Amino acid sequence: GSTLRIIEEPQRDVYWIHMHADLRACFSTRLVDDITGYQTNLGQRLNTAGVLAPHVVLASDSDVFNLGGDLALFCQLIREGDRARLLDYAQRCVRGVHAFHVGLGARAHSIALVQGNALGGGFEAALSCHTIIAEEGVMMGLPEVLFDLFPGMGAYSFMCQRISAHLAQKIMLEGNLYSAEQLLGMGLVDRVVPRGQGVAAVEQVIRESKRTPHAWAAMQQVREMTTAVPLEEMMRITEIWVDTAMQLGEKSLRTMDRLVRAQS
Amino acid sequence: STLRIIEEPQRDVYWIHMHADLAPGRACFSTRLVDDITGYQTNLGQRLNTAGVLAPHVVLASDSDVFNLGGDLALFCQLIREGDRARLLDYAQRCVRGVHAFHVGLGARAHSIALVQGNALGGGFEAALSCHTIIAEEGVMMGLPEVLFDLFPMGAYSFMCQRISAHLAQKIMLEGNLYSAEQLLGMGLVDRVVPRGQGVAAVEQVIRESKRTPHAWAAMQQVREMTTAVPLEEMMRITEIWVDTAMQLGEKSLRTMDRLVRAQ
Amino acid sequence: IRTNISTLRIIEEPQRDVYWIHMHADLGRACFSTRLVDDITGYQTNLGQRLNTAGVLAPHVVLASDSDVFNLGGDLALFCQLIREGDRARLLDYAQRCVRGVHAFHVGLGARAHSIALVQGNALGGGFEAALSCHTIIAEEGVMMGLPEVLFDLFPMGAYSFMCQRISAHLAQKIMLEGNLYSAEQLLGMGLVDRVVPRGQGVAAVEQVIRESKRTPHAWAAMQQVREMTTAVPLEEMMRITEIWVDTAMQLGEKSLRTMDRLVRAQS
Repeated sequence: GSTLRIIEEPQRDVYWIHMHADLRACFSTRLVDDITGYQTNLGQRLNTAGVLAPHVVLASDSDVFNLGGDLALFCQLIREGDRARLLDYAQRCVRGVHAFHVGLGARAHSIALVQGNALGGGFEAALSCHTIIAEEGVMMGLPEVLFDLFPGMGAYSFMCQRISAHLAQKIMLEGNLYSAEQLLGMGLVDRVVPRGQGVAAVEQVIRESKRTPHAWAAMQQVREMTTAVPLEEMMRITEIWVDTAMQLGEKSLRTMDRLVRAQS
Repeated sequence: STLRIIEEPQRDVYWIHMHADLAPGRACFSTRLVDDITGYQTNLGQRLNTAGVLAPHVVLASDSDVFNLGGDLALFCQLIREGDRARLLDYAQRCVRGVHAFHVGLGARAHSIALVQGNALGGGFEAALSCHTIIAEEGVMMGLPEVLFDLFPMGAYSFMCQRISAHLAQKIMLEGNLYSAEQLLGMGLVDRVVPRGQGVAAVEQVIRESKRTPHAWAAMQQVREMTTAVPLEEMMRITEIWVDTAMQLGEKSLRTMDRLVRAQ
Repeated sequence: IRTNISTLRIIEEPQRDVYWIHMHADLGRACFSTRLVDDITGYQTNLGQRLNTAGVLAPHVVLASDSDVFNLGGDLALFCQLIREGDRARLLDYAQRCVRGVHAFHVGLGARAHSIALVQGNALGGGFEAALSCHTIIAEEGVMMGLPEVLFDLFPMGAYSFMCQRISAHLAQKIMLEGNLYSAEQLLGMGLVDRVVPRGQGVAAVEQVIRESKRTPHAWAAMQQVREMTTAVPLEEMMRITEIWVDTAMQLGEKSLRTMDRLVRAQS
C-alpha cells in the first residue's frame, strides 16, 4: 500500500485515497493492486459495520491526477507477446474502476478529486466515480488513441452514463484534451473550482450528500437493477482491448516509449 | 368522487381533472384519488380498444391551485409508525400502475398530455413525467424536494432517463431542488411553456397537431413498445426498494412530514 | 461470387482505402428508387466483400449526391401505386431492401468501415435517415433536413433507432412526429450533425475527417467491436419495424395519397 496515502474518518464514514504516495504517476501494477486491495478491505469493514452511505474520495498526491495505463509495461508485454499477463493487468484495472462505479459493494458515494491532469486510464478512473470535482485548469482526455491505443478502462461505458453513445464515440476517437470548464459544459465533470479549492468542494458535496443517506442507498439499489455498468460487460470489452493492444506496431510502441520518457 | 371527468367521444379526447373532492384538504395522491384514476384508466382503455379508436387523447389536469403535491404523507406516517409494510407497498404498487398507464397510453396507444397549471411536487412531478407531453404555465414549480427528509422518489428515475442522461437524472433526484417551468423547458423535462391561463389553449394546439397524424402516432407507440418503453415489471421491482426505504424513516423525518401536511 | 454492380457514380481510392458513393448519377426526383436502392446494396456487398478479403483496417466510405439535393427519401410514386393496388408484399420488399442499405452504412458494410454522409443538399425522410445511419455527418450551410412525410400520416427504416444514438428517446419521438425541417446549424446544436461548413467546402471537410481519422485505424476497429456488443442497432430490430411501417403505409387515406401525388409532381 506504499503507493497510497489513506486517511480514514470512521466517525463520519469518509475515506480518502491518495494515489502516488510512493513518488511516472500512472496505474502501475503496484498502484492497481494497492487500490483494489484497499477497496476490498474498506468495503468489507463497511459492510461488517453496517455503515449507511459512506463516502470514498479518490485523489492524488502528485502534480497530476493520473497519467493512465502503464505504457512501459504495455510495451514490454506486447513485444514479449505475453497476452496472458497483459489481459490480467487490464482485468485488474477494470475491477478497480468498476468498484468505484458500484461503491465498493457498500453503496458508497465515490468522489473523484481531480486537481491535476487526468489522461487515459486516469480520466477513465474519474469517470468511474459518482461525482467529479476538478480544479482549474486542469486537463483531461484520452490522447493515447493518437498512437492507436484504444482506451482500456471503461471510458465508453462510463461516458454513456453522462452523454450520448455517439458523442462518447467521437470524444474517444478524437484524442483531444479538454479543460475542466469545457468538460463541465459537456457534462463530463460535475463541479469546477479555483486551484487549491478542490478539497473544500469535496467537503461541500459530502455535507450536502450526508443529509440524504437512505435516499442515496435507494438510488444505488435502483442503479444496480437499471443503468449500472455490468462488470461482465467491461470484462468482454477488455478482451477487445487486449487483442487490439497486442497488434500495436513498433511505430506506436516507440511513440509510447518516448512518451514515458518525457513524462518520467 | 376525486375526479372531474369530461369525455369527448366526438373527437376522442378525455379530460381527467384531479382533486374534484377538495372543491377541502391536501391536493395529493390519496388512496381514493389513485383508485379513481386507475379505475378510470382501465375502463377507458378497454372502451377505446373495443371501439378500436385510433390515437385517442387523454389529458391529466387539476382543479386545484396546485397540480399535485405527490404521495400521501399523512398516510405514509401512519403506516410507517404502525409498521404496516403490506399496506404501504400496496399503495405504492397502485401508484405505479397509474403512472405507467399514462406512459403506455392506457393500453390503447393513447396520447397522454399533462397540463400543469400549478406546482407539481414528488409524485405530482412524476405523474407529469409519466405522460407523453408536458404543458406548463409560466411560474409553475416542479421537483422532488421530499428527498430532503430522506424519502426516495413513482418512476421518477425511469421517466427522467427518457429525456435526460442517467447521471443528470440521478443528480436531480437527490438534490431536492425546485425548478420553474422555464428552467425545466431548457432542461428538456417539459415540452411547452405558456403564459398563465393559456394552458388549455396549448393543450388544444397539441391535440390539433397530433390528430392530423393518428396512424403515425400509433406506429410510433408500437415502436416504443419494442424499444425504449419503460417496463411495468421494472417499476414494480423499484417499489420494493421504495417501500423498504420509506419504512426506515426516522422520527425527525416523520415530524417534518407531519408539519408539511399541516402547512399544505 | 462477384457480380455486376447507373444510379451511382463510384470513385474508389484503394491507395488509401477511401471509397466515394455518389447518388443520382442517372439524373425524375432524387429519391430512393428501387433502382438506386439495388445499386447501393449491390455495391455495399461487393465492396464489403473485397474489404473483408483484403483484411483492410478502418476503410472509409462516403455517401454523397450528384444532385442539387442529397436525397428526398422513399419513392412516393411507388408507394402510391402499391398502396392503391393493395400490394403489401411488394411494398414490404422495398422497405426491407432500404433497411439493408441503411443498416449496412450503420455497421460499416460488415467491414468495420467508417461511413461518412456528405450532405450538400436537402435530406428528407429516407434521405435524412440515410445520413443518420452513417458514423459521421458533414453538412453545408443552407442545407435542410427532416421527416415532413409524417405530415400526411406516413411513419418514417430506423430514424428513431439512429436518433436515439445522438439524442434522448423523448426528443427523437417529438422530432419524428412534429414534421419540421431543420437547418444544418440547428441540427449541429442539437447533436444530429457533426460539422457544418460553408457551401462548396463539404468535400474539403470530408477529407479533413478522413486524414485525421486514418491515424487511428486499430483504435477505430476496436471501437466498432465495442459498438457491436453494446449500442449498435440490430438489423433484426429494424426488420421488425419494417412490419410496423408497411402496415401503417397500407392504411394511408385518399387525402394523404393525393398529397403524395402532388408532392412527386412538384419535386419532379
